[PDB]
Amino acid sequence: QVQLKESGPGLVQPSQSLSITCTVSGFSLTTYGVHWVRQSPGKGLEWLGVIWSGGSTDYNAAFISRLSISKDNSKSHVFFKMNSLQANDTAIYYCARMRITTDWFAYWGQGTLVTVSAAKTTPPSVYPLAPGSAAQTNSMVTLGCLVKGYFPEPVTVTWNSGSLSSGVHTFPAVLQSDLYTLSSSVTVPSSTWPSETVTCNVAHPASSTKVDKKIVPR
Amino acid sequence: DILMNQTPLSLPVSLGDQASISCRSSQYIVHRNGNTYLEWYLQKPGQSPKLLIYKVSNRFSGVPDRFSGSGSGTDFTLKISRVEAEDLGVYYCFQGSHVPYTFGGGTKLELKRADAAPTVSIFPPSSEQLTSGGASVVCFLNNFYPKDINVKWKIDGSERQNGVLNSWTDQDSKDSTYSMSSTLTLTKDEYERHNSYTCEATHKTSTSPIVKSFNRNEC
Ligand SMILES: *[C@@H]1O[C@H](CO[C@@H]2O[C@@H](C)[C@@H](O)[C@@H](O)[C@@H]2O)[C@@H](O[C@@H]2O[C@H](CO)[C@@H](O[C@@H]3O[C@H](CO[C@H]4O[C@H](CO)[C@@H](O)[C@H](O)[C@@H]4O)[C@@H](O)[C@H](O)[C@@H]3O)[C@H](O)[C@H]2NC(C)=O)[C@H](O)[C@H]1NC(C)=O
Repeated sequence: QVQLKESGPGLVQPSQSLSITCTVSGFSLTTYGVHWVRQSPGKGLEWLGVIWSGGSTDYNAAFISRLSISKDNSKSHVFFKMNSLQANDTAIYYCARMRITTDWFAYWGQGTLVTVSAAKTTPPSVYPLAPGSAAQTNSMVTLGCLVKGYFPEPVTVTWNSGSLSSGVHTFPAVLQSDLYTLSSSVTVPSSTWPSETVTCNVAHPASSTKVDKKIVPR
Repeated sequence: DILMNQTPLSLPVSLGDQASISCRSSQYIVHRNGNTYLEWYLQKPGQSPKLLIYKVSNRFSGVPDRFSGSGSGTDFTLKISRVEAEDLGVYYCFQGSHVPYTFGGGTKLELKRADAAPTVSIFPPSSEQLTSGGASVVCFLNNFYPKDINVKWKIDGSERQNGVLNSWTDQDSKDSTYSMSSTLTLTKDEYERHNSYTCEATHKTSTSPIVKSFNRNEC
């Protein structure tokens, strides 16, 4: 089958270069061109460039000064290379077959998430979110866990190990200065808290951190 | 560059419904070597975009016949005759006629469900956080529909924007609702200059906002 395997860094320093290698199988680079596309929440999908089968290139005008695509036909390798990355170059990068003519010989690479940052590995601070002293008791009670100031992604959050699955929402991280923050909420029957324990389990494999935080009334 | 305008931005549908997505280019999509390169992609959460339709109307292998592409010039349409679960995701048009090649902004095909009000909960800063000289006030707005929502923070009656960070969840695969967190970060010192902290959610399920607050001096 057609396959596009990508290999490259998950993380790049500000002002350093990004190199991704797309390794192709199922079709020949002498016959087909390969495009490069990136994706960010802000910009949607963004076409960056193409290396045609005859070996000429074309580039998005906004990247011409810092982007080069090249290849090795015999090794089925396409090389994407971009200089001077900054925060707004954070995106998922894809090699892909596009402008297609055929039923069949058309795929996209899996995609390489690239974050551009100088932040060091940093464990999260974990804070419990218990309802305020003067909160109303209502038949369900919602608790939470604030996971603050970590880098890089990801963290995982569970509640009572795997015990509490239902009524959980763990929200996507957002950058706060150079560091990530997220929170997780869990909703249980009022009768059963604080009488039964509720503990959020936070893991940050990058820093080898595991923290349990028991949610106790104020 | 050629702007590709996709509409609608989101398209709520029930299963079984027809669906129609439009794509408009800012200039005529001309042939190259006799081929008019207008493509539609479907992206599902966490996966790469997959090709549905190539060359305007041509159905890529493995794509079922409930999908159809049509149009010419500056006006193109993707139709789904009878929507199934697996069709949900974000659809994109793409033109390969004029360099630089360009994608539409995306149309998110989503599940329709009964409207639901957000369950709002506010949380003062923890004492552990206060010890570190930081103060985060967290608001959860959970299990609402539709997805359009507005959150506003007030501090002793005054609106407050700086130091606010929001995060939205994807549509839930089971109950089809959305959820959101809103977090107001302050210094301890600033947190203690004020008494009343309010989290206001405006949502279509009411003309009045949902208000949740606490007074620092009663905690
Ligand atoms: C994505 O972001 C890049 C990089 O932008 C960075 O973040 C912004 C907020 C600024 O802090 C930049 O300094 C960062 O690089 C954007 O590129 C820049 O766009 C801005 C215009 O909005 C340009 O601003 C100008 O900077 C001039 C300085 O030029 C020279 O001087 C210094 C020497 O110290 C050096 O840093 C620079 O490389 C040059 O040697 C200045 O004369 C002028 O007044 C103005 O401030 C800036 O030149 C660009 N910066 C970089 C690093 O390329 C992209 O535009 C942005 N893209 C999108 C889509 O938003």
